[PDB]
Amino acid sequence: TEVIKNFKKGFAAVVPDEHVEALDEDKLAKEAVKVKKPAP
Amino acid sequence: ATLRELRGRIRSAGSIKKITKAQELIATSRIARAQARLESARPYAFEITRMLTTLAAEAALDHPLLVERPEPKRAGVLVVSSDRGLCGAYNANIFRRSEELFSLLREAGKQPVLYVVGRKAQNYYSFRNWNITESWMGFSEQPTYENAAEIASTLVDAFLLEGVDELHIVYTEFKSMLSQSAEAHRIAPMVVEYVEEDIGPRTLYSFEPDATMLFESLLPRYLTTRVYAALLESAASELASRQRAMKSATDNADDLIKALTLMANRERQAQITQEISEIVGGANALA
Amino acid sequence: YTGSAIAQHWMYEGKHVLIIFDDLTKQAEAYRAISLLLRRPPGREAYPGD
Amino acid sequence: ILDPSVVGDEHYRVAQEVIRILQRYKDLQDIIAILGIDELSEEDKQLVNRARRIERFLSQNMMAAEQFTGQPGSTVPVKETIEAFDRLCKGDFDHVPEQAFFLIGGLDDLAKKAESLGAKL
Amino acid sequence: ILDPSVVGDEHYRVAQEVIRILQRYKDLQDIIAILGIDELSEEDKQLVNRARRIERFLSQNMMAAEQFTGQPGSTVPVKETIEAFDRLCKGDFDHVPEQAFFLIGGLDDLAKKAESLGAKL
Repeated sequence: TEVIKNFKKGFAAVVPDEHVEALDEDKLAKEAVKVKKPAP
Repeated sequence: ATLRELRGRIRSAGSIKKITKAQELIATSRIARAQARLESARPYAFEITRMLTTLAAEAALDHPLLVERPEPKRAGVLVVSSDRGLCGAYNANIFRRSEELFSLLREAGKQPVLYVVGRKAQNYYSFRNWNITESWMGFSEQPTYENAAEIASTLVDAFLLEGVDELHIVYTEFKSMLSQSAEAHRIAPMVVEYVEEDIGPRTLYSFEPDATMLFESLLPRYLTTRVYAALLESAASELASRQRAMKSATDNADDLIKALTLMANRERQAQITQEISEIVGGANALA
Repeated sequence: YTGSAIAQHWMYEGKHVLIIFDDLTKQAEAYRAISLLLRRPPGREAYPGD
Repeated sequence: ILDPSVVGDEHYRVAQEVIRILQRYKDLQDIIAILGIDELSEEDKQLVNRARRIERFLSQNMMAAEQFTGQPGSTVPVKETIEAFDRLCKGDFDHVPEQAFFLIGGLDDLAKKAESLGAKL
Repeated sequence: ILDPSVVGDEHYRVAQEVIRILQRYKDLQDIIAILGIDELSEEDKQLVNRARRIERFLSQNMMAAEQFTGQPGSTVPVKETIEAFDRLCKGDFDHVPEQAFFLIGGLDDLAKKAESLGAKL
């Protein structure tokens, strides 16, 4: 038992890329405060 | 021993078929209830939207939740998923849209920060070694406005600060009961678009105490009612997806019952013929 | 076999023939009948070996 | 002769890994037939994707099949086969669609078909 | 002689309840294997836990099997058996793990092995 336990200390026991292309920025819906005052 | 085996398989497939048909009908009832909830929550959202635009008409648009922060370094994405898992490609479509969003964010120097709603998102993201900032579970089928308030409070507190430059939500939009589409929305910072004039000689609104304080006190309520509407649409979409997936599973179990019954009858006939062959072979060996 | 003989006569004379066997399953069943009546030991599905 | 002392260590290891993945896929086939792939674990989903791609990449356009389809044959050396299937069972192609592994030769044919299908290796 | 007129009313009632629980479990096993246990009711999950504990408590370390498990045998009187399975079917040990029911004798052995796994009853 002690030989095993003293060996165990000497024993030497990342997000995958998924290669998914980027979403179209035109598809990212934007919550907007629709001001009805013209000052662009 | 294959005949007992085939009869047992037929029995098990019949049990599965019954269970999945029951689940499909339950999902029909529950999608009715979820559509009820959605259309009952619509009016307050409409009214707060029109009150917010009335306020913004005469406000100082400088609120942090309304300004585009220069040099965006992080982005907080809230992915809305389900708890129960008898739906179809519902969570799969959610995760595909969230991966597309993460790629769009990495293509702009922004490190995505991950908040999740549901256990399936937790599974998908812990298997992929993501570090989830905060999770929410137990209300993906009957979400209450308190859950939306809590989620949106956490998100806006992460925005105004460890800190993010914008907030996105990946959730399923429900429409027409035959198409539920995973969608990425950017909920903060809100884009200011000056649509029209609409009213020129219009009776001016009185604000109490003032327009700017009301606007900055109403904006987070608008964000949280948006998150509430998102949770409701996601619940309805999940129930629709579960109905569809359970109908598909029932049809698959029925076709499997048919194939197993054909095989069982085939081997039954084969066993009778082989037994007769042995009996008549012995009887001929004796003659 | 009668049909194929009538057709082979034309084939071996330069003609082109088309033969249709409405059902060979029924020929197989009739041959299995004839075999079992001759007390020949059956095989798979009680069909003869040949 | 599928023996480490005949074909080598890498040949035998890649073959055993392919067989293990396909056996796990066959074990899951029942659930997959009734409920689909969406109900499995994430590990099992990854393994089923790898197994579908592997069972399609074992297919090949044979020299004698040119009379049926019109596409010529393909020869793949054994070292290239071992390398390709090592990359498959390691997960280096899990992004390429299920098709484009269908009826091809080595890795160059895979690259050509994936780039014709909008993918890369 | 499994008759209320021979073995008594409580013996017969406990035996019939055990048989009913095990039959319901055998009926649910296929659903649990395909769709998962979380798809059942709460009544059915309760019954499934009880049925697994019951089917493990019917096993026993026999005297003639010491040669196969190294463990000495046990003997349990019929009244202790009746009362133990009554408590199981009622649900008095639904907090003890599935082990500690496996290859033991009476209720004292159950307590010993349950505490050996960090639990009480």
